[PDB]
Amino acid sequence: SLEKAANVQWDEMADITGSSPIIEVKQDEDGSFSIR
Amino acid sequence: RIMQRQVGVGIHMEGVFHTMWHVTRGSVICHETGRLEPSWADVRNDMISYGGGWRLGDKWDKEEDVQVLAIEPGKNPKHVQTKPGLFKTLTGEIGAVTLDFKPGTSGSPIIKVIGLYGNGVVTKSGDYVSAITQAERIDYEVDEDIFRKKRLTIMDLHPGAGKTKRILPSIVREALKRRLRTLILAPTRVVAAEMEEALRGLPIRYQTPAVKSEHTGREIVDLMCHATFTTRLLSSTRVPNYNLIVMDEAHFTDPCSVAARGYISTRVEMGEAAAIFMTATPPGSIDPFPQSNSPIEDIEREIPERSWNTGFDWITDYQGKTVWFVPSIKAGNDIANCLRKSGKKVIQLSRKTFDTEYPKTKLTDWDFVVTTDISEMGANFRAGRVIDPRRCLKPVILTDGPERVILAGPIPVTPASAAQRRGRIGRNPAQEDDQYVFSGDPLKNDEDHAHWTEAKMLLDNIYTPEGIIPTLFGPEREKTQAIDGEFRLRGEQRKTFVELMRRGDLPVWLSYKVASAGISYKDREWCFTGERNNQILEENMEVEIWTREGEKKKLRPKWLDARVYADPMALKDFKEFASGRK
Repeated sequence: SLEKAANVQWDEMADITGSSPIIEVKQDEDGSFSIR
Repeated sequence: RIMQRQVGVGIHMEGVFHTMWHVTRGSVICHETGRLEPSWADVRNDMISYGGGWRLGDKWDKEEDVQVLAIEPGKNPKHVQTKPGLFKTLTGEIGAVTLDFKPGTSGSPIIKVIGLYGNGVVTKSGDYVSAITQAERIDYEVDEDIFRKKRLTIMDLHPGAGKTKRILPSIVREALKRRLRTLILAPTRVVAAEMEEALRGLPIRYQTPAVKSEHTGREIVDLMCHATFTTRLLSSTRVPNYNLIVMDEAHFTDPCSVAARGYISTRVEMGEAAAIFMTATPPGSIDPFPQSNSPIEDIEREIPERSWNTGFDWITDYQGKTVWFVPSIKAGNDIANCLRKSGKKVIQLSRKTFDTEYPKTKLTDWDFVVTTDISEMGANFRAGRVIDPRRCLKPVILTDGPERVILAGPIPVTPASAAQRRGRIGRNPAQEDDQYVFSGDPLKNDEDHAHWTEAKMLLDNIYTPEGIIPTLFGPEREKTQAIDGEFRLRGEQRKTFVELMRRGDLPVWLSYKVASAGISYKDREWCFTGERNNQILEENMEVEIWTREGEKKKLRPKWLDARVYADPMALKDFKEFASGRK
């Protein structure tokens, strides 16, 4: 494993994209996810 | 973080490691620093934590626009921003950030960190959405001043709470800071070896039972087995007055360990020492299904006691490694052979073959392990299933008529025993939960066990500043109404008794009988002057022994302990003893 090169910071310059779809899901014991 | 042969990025917070599950699946990675190690894993939340438990807490506000700190393979870490939606699980509601990156960017921090980006869904109708998956933060830390005299401290340490890797070395370090004559008592040498490895760097001296006492002014810490500690109390007045005694696996019912507990407890009451008894099953607990590190699947179904023909397909259909607890070595042989007939390769374990076979269970890749009660104490495995009929053999002293020690069984185990056999799994996080397959229920009453009496035989033969009488441990002294010091031997008989156990490899009871009979150690006449019913059989034939003289006599001991002919090795040693060889 290499260096994360990571910081716990906030960049307000960061792009604000993405949708907010209300999604209905059943969980899996494996960790995956279901539909309806 | 990248692994090549980046599939996932991790986060190191509060000293511990936090990452997704499907990116690593539980594999250890070494940095320039010390190598990592898994600790906790929830597949349902797809989370994993190395070197410690989850250490960051919930903070999704269901209204605040959170953001992901992306880390993509091939280039720099980018930063975004999102107004997350609702992921409506039937049980509860969890935040959902609609986002997408190239495969291997899972474990990106969210904004402190409130989630781990990675696990998501792909609607064929629309785009791919991700879930703000994070578990509830949860512990064990630095211990207090339990080093104060006249104070016994019991630690209910369950596997694997870092008892050996974290806690014990921390206690030792603090003990050395306070300049204490620390004593460390491990049940077996293999455990002691795991300690001296875990105590690497620290001044730790492992003690051999070949040495009656060893002392140095450049004060170190004495690490020895329970039996070593007891025999040194029986063989030397030069016993150090330790002010801190730490007994690991203090639930041990072996006479040496019980006697050690009684002595240590006595030294505590005197106010010359502080005690620490570490065990997952303290003498005041009866739960055979204790809470473990990783989830355990408890399955009750009947289990083969002998060789089986057909029916039990569930045994062999299992593909992982398996640990199986048998009452005796012979029953174990029967099971092992029936297992090898089916293709599986089995490693067999017992009390006097452990140091020979246990290292194989690490190096060798095996399908099954058949074991007696010896694995209940500090025996770690990398298996995933424990098969436990909860049956065992118990030494019992019959007083009806002539006194003799028999092996009653296969009698159901004790609750602590069942908890320990079960405790062999449920610590290593795998994708499939560990299965504790068992049969029947344990029995609380074990106060007809010979080891309690043997423990007192050892206890009131220990030289002590008199002063007082070395009595048994508190929670265990009610398991025998034998009067204190009624097994006291004086002078020559005491030396003969210790020699009979140490150089004769004979059980405490039998040794006490021969010693208190005024019999010299080299005298072997008592092995042939017994009742016709005291005749010993070896594979359905009467044993005939060629003595030291060169004479041939039928093996018929004056006192009969079933533990000298219960096993081919045990009988072999006992026949070597009767022939005056050792």
